[PDB]
Amino acid sequence: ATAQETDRPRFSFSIAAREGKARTGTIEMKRGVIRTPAFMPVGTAATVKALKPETVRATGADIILGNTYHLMLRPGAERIAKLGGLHSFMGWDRPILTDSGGYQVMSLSLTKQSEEGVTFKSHLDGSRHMLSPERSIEIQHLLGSDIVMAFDESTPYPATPSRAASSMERSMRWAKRSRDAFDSRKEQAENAALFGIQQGSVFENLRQQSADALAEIGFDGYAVGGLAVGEGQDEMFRVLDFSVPMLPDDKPHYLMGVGKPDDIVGAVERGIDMFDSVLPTRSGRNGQAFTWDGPINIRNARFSEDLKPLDSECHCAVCQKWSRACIHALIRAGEILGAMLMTEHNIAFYQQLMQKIRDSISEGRFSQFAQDFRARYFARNS
Amino acid sequence: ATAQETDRPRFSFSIAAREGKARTGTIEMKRGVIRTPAFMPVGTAATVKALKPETVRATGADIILGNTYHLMLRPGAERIAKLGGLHSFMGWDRPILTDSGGYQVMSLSLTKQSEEGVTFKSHLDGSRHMLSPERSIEIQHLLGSDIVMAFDESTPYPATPSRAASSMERSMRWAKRSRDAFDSRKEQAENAALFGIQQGSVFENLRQQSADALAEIGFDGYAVGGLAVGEGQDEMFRVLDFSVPMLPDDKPHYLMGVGKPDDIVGAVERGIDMFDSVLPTRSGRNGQAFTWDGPINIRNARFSEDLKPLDSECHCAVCQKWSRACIHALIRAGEILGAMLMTEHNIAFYQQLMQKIRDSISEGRFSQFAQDFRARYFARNS
Ligand SMILES: [Zn+2]
Ligand SMILES: [Zn+2]
Repeated sequence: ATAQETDRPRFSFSIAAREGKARTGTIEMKRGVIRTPAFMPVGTAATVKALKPETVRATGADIILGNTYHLMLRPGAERIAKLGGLHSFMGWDRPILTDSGGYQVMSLSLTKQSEEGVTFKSHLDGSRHMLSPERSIEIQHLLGSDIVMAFDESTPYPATPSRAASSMERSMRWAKRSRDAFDSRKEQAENAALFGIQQGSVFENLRQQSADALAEIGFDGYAVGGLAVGEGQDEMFRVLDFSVPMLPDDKPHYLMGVGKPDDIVGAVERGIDMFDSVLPTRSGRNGQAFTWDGPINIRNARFSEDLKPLDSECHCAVCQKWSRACIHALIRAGEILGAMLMTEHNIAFYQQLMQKIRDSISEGRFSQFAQDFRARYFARNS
Repeated sequence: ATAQETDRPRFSFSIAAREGKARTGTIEMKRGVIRTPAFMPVGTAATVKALKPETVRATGADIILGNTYHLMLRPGAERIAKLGGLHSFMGWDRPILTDSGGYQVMSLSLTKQSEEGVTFKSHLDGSRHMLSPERSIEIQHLLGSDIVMAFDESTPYPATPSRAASSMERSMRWAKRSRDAFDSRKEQAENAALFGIQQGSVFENLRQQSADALAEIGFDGYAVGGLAVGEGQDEMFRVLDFSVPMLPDDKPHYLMGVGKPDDIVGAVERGIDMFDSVLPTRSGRNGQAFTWDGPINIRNARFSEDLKPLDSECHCAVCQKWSRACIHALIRAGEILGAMLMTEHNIAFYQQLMQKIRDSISEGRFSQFAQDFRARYFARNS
């Protein structure tokens, strides 16, 4: 029997190779295989400005992220389910990870907050919505996503040691509630996976408390929450240094909302397996391209006659055809094609970064790759 | 009082300067002034592939052409009138010339033909339509066009001396009928103009017979028909040599469906004041650009790194920004913007040709311009 004819497991994480704290391997799921370390582009509605799903796939993405908060405001979770689920809605038939909605409640919406959950006003039309461990898992079930995030409590940066601890403890009680809600639905529990989220801010003892609590409940994967919220890379790396080793070794480790290319490399050096970020898309819409020599602003006059591709080594479809000069022309003209090409290149560049990370770990030369990568990225000889 | 506040005449042709048989001047109409010699781009439906009317105007066009045959098949003349007329339909508030429909009947449609008129089947849906001097003028009235073409009979190329003569005589009887139908409608006769069409193929005596007949009826302008239908430039110029002097000197002379840039220059040398052609649009959609060094095929590999504009001297909006290299990229990608840019440039190049013709006649150096133009256009040092 071929691989195509073979039964696919619900969730199987295998580690193929290690170098220090870094790992490379695969997550097998029913909708496909995810190569790790993995970068997940953030999915959106299919507007004139969004890439086609076949384009996103061709950049190398194995899985994309859906924002539960935005999908529950428009067109709503029940509507997405009636349309066949999020995979049908987005035209993406591979795995999808959904966040819980809890972060955007804090950052974008808030009527009531308690141990029960939260009620909040749409930032769009003032309507009231409710989220809780139970409602968040139910909505992610309606979306049909493959990896479900537990609902937790975010504490804004920077947080009092007092605020850090009470928020982490509530998040751990909410993590058990998320577990039980997920397990209550046979359709979800047999076909999807559930990740828990470690909290504790910068405090090693709180982080250990959270890790032990999550490990006692048991999850398919573990995210490190509370980072990439304003703390700077130095602090972020310091927290990762002691937080990641606390999580179960044989499950994936997910750093949510990270990030810049150098953030990703250093986080993999510290044991992270999964990443998401809007940065390649946001940068692409704003005329900024990622390259191995650092970011470039394509509107700069120096690019108007530059016949080289955006990046000298990138093998994305954009760089195999389009010059800096012509992408500069399109962006300066306000032509949507310009932003589309930048965005495709940026997402593909992120995937090629992940592939170089995976390859170098497999070959036992990742520590040297990370050194070579930083020297060149920060030299900015673009 | 300013020019903007002053009464505009129905149709006033003034000749400002002459060099040999060539003339430059103006046609004043109620919807604006037409600089002559004039090139009229052919207008179409507002599809994703059509230029915006403000873009067509900005290329220098003072008047555009509407194809009566196509407009009467879709959406139909009565529909265009209900929508406010052709100017409202097309978003073009300056003068419009409509042809009679008779040429496309021959070339595209034919159920019945007699001295009465013709009945024919749509090449689209088989429906039956009728045209005659009277019906053609009525339809052009429904369209609201500013310059109306008499309905004549085309004889396909090459035509027997027998066919040439009977067709010209019928066309002259149909020219009187067109005159009387036009004059029957106060709204049309007070606000629009009517052109007659000389026929006679290559036979000088037939052409003189036609000219005398048209001059006896009396028209606001006179077209030279029966050319640009396969005869080649040598023959075309030979016929123009004796045909144009037969027409009234103090009225505009219109060569329908011409043509290539060198055709236009030589026809102005022979006394033609007005031109139309689909060539700038057809070429633009097919990846061909007109330049002072001859046409170029932008898909050619030699243009992939050429940072020069399409033409070295053209001051159209495309050439003030876009390189050959980037228009090559767009065309090779099948991006509609590529064809749009080529088409805008081609129409603007035609207008800049007409402006150089007008300027050189005014300065008494048109004969030298025509010599300089041919030497460079045919050398093809692009
Ligand atoms: Zn690229
Ligand atoms: Zn141009």
